[PDB]
Amino acid sequence: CTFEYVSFKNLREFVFKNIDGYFKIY
Amino acid sequence: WNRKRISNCVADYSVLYNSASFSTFKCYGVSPTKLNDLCFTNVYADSFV
Repeated sequence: CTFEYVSFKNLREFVFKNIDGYFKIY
Repeated sequence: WNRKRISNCVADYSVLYNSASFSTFKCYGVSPTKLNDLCFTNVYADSFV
């Protein structure tokens, strides 16, 4: 595989973007 | 023949570039001194007897 980075009261907001092939998580 | 891939590091090639105690070591395709001052997408290894 290319890479393996294995590392209602609660609310979670996520932003997913893949620009220039770079994947960004907020 | 075995194929190995290396990824996700900083390639300090100077460890094997400064052995100088190896029988026949030839680097074809890159300047080894500037290899530590250049960048690559992947690092593979193939070995045969």
